[PDB]
Amino acid sequence: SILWHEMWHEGLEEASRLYFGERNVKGMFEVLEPLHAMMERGPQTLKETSFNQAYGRDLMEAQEWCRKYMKSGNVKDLLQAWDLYYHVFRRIS
Amino acid sequence: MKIEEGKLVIWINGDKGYNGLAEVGKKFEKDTGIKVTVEHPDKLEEKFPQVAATGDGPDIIFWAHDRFGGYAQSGLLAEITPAAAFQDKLYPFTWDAVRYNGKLIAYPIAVEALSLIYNKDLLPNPPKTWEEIPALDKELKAKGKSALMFNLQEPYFTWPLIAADGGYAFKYAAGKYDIKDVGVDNAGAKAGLTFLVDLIKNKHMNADTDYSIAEAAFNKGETAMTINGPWAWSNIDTSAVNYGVTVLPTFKGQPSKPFVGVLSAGINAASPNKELAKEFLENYLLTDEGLEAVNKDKPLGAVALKSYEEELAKDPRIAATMENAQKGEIMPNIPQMSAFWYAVRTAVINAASGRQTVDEALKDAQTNAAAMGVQVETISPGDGRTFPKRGQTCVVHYTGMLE
Amino acid sequence: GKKFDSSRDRNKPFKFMLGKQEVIRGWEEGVAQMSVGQRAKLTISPDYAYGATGHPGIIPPHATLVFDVELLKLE
Ligand SMILES: CO[C@H]1C[C@@H]2CC[C@@H](C)[C@@](O)(O2)C(=O)C(=O)N2CCCC[C@H]2C(=O)O[C@H]([C@H](C)C[C@@H]2CC[C@@H](O)[C@H](OC)C2)CC(=O)[C@H](C)/C=C(\C)[C@@H](O)[C@@H](OC)C(=O)[C@H](C)C[C@H](C)/C=C/C=C/C=C/1C
Ligand SMILES: OC[C@H]1O[C@H](O[C@H]2[C@H](O)[C@@H](O)[C@@H](O)O[C@@H]2CO)[C@H](O)[C@@H](O)[C@@H]1O
Repeated sequence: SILWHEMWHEGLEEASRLYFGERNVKGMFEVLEPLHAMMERGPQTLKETSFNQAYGRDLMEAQEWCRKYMKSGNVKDLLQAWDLYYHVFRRIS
Repeated sequence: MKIEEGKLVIWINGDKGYNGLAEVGKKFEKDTGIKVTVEHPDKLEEKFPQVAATGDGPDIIFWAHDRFGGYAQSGLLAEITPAAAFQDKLYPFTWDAVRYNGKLIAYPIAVEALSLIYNKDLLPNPPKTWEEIPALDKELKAKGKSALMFNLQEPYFTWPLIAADGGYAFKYAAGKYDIKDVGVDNAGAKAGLTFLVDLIKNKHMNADTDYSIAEAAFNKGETAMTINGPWAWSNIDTSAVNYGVTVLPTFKGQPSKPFVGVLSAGINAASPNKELAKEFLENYLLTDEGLEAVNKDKPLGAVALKSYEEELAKDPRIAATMENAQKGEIMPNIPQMSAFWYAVRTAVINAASGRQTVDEALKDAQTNAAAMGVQVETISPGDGRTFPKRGQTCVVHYTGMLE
Repeated sequence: GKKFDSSRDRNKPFKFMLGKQEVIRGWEEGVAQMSVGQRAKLTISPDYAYGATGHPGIIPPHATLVFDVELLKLE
């Protein structure tokens, strides 16, 4: 009964607050990592499947930017991730 | 400890006499063994509140009294407690300039006012009006010279003209400043700034002229006139140019009203040497011999110390400065002076560069004069009746830049 | 000065909710006094921006920010 869009809405609401408000990049990845691994497992309900169709690629791309940031260390890649994260957040709100 | 104990660190603007102040510091060190260091960094009026916020500031700061109100409000200044006998040694009005919320926050050093400085050889009788300057420039262009060159970057120098016809920063009510009563877009200010822009249009002045450009021109005898404070005199003395200090030209039959600044020394609220700072300022700087040392380097203007002022007032240059000072008004020391000065700076620069019209520039400056945080510069107008409200979404395009 | 971010470089407009503490104080009050269609230049003091901490990698400490913003439409 607990939905994917509910969890992503709260997750981003928390991760953005941790990075932009607490300057905690490490703590941000702690809340984001499990949500991506959740998509990694795949959708099992109608709602989950519809969600994945809409935002799946965007969220997948966003994580690739986060990974790029870990290696490069350039906050530009991290911003590019948040551009994709913000796009899906506005749609689910 | 961020601030060193047993050492006095003093910040003063580089246009002032910092070497003379250092000679006073040497006398203090000679008598006490306390090292005094005089630094003159750029944009120190902006740097102080940055560093002093954490308590990493200098021991003493030197600026005109207008900044000090904002400093006092931020609690960056210690309340100075001079002895009643010492207070009587400085002119009472100078103490009023350094009082905020009924508490003294700084020591007044000297009273500054802009004056018309002219080459006596190029121009025996300087113009009594602004309006006759364009004709004089035109006449002087024939001899490969120019009439007037002054700093057009800082709004301290262009304020007399704006205030001449009745342009005011903040309206002075019942012994208190009303911050909601701005007069930067009034008819008087519009007229004054227009005449300034007119001069630049008709190629009487260049909009890209700064302090140093205008100083080089006059001191080399390329221009006939300049507008500058007492500090500049010592450069002109060595320039071998015969010069006089006189009252600023009138505009529309009204005297030019410059903002009057009192050079003031405040003690950092974070300084562990507050009692040492007090001793330096009271017993060393604010003395006949102390002020003279600073004066000999760069003239302070009309000093706050009564004894030494009675000597300086005999100098006609000082009398000329104090003539302009009377016609002008002593600056408010309210925190909004920061906002005001940057608002009038933008408007003057934009108008001179032709980026905006006089009416457009002063319209922006009107709402910016009390805007402490953010200041708006209109690039192109809107519908002027559709302002966003709390709860609504705003779709915008933007670009982020560092100054 | 140095451009650090632009929505025009993305081609996609930026949206935010006003008076909900979503953006810096410079925007919150600078945009609140802007009309629709207006393009304005917001000069934001550090105290209304990112302060002494700044934003590492993008924004240095005590950085005064300059924003060239056009308010397109309200939603
Ligand atoms: C690549 O572009 C980035 C933003 C970058 C960051 C770095 C700076 C140089 C900059 O380039 O923007 C920049 O130009 C800038 O300084 N901006 C952006 C344009 C508006 C003014 C300013 C600003 O306030 O940024 C903001 C600044 C950096 C941080 C906030 C300042 C105000 C303060 O109250 C907040 O504490 C809470 C933190 C970023 C934003 O405007 C975004 C939209 C909003 C937030 C993150 C928070 O409000 C958050 O609260 C948890 C939310 O409610 C959101 C909707 C939750 C969702 C999931 C997250 C979205 C994240 C989007 C990120 C985006 C598009
Ligand atoms: O230009 C605005 C500026 O004006 C005053 O600063 C004067 C100062 O009083 C003089 O002693 C001398 O240093 O020239 C300055 C102008 O460059 C205000 O005191 C200051 O707050 C303001 O920024």
